[PDB]
Amino acid sequence: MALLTPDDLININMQLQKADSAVQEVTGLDIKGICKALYGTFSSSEKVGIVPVTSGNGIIGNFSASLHAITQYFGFDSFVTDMPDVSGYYEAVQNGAEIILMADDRTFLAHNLKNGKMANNQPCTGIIYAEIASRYLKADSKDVLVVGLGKVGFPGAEHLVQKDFRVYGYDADETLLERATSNLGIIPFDPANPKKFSIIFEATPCANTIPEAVLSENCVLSTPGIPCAISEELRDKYEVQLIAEPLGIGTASMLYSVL
Ligand SMILES: NC(=O)C1=CN([C@@H]2O[C@H](COP(=O)(O)OP(=O)(O)OC[C@H]3O[C@@H](n4cnc5c(N)ncnc54)[C@H](O)[C@@H]3O)[C@@H](O)[C@H]2O)C=CC1
Ligand SMILES: NCCC[C@@H](N)C(=O)NCCCC[C@H](N)C(=O)O
Ligand SMILES: [Mg+2]
Ligand code: NA
Repeated sequence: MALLTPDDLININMQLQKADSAVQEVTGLDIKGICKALYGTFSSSEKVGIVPVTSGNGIIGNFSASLHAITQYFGFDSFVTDMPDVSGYYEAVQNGAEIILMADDRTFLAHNLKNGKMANNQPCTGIIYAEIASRYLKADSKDVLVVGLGKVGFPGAEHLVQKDFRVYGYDADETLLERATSNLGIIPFDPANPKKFSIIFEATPCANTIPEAVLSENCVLSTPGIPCAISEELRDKYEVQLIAEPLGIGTASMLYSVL
């Protein structure tokens, strides 16, 4: 279970600002602009109730506080309930929450009580990070490499295929790889004979998943994964334009997806 740790969420504002500027530099739009382009929707400072959950491994330090800052950053009227779990859910609804935002170890959801729409963090994160990669201004071809085809990677790959991109996929689990290639029609990437990419989407909980033989100078690496798919040196060597942020972007995707 590759879950957030409290230290991933240290000064979430500075992380989200730098990611926002990176998205601006890469796509020409900010995270808000991406969300608008994706869902055709906009914020109206909605009231979102953040409910801490003690289920499974329990409350993660900085989690509900980071969600508060993220929602505030995107101009939402958010609050964290005093009580957790069902008691916290009750408090949220009582205090006039329009969107409930809550997570256990397997599901992080956003539920708009007004319109009945509900978002899952995994597909929402996959779609937005793939969307950002796809909107790279300085891309010469529609070739996109996807590494990691799990709960985040598969929806992201699907989104790229549906946008008529040439999608190359790899996953260390070949069951998931062969199940992805048949269901999506993606070209199975072979690391034995690689090619260079200008657009790369990685959704893996591991480091060093993107080899040097895959990189081209100024390429885009869009990755929600923790830690970093590429080494510090390989990032400098190829001046890789990096889109990586622990919570805010995927949360923005969830919120705008239910508006
Ligand atoms: N930054 C954000 O906003 C968010 C980040 N995440 C992170 O994204 C990552 C992926 O999440 P999920 O897709 O739910 O996990 P998952 O386990 O469903 O998918 C990960 C996939 O990557 C594959 N993989 C692992 N190591 C690999 C390697 N060395 N080479 C190729 N493939 C490899 C696995 O076989 C698996 O299919 C996790 O690290 C998670 O913490 C998740 C949600 C939001
Ligand atoms: N990466 C974006 C966050 C989704 C997921 N990767 C995760 O860490 N889920 C665990 C969250 C558990 C929250 C906890 N129950 C709390 O309320 O603090
Ligand atoms: Mg994110
Ligand atoms: Na990774």
